[PDB]
Amino acid sequence: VINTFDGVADYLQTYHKLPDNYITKSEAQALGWVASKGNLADVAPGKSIGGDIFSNREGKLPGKSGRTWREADINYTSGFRNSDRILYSSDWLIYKTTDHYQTFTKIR
Ligand SMILES: [Zn+2]
Repeated sequence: VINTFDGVADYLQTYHKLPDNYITKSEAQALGWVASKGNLADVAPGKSIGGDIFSNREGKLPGKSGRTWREADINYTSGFRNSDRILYSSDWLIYKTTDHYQTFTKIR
């Protein structure tokens, strides 16, 4: 499983896709994920949520015409989701948050 900041960041910039252990929120819900029960690891063993579009409403991440942002969960194994996320753009800038999207720092 590749689910660390460095592992995922380097996989994205190389393969231009998330590794195989990621599924989107819609895919997890269809499989039986119920957020309030913390059951992802029971219904989709070895999977983490990732690949959804991140709005960037607050404008915290750098914006540019034609740039889209997406997110993925980092460090997840089981239980409720944590506060760690990787943020990646369509042009391969990579940011991290460990505080539920309040602050970001560049890592690639
Ligand atoms: Zn490619």
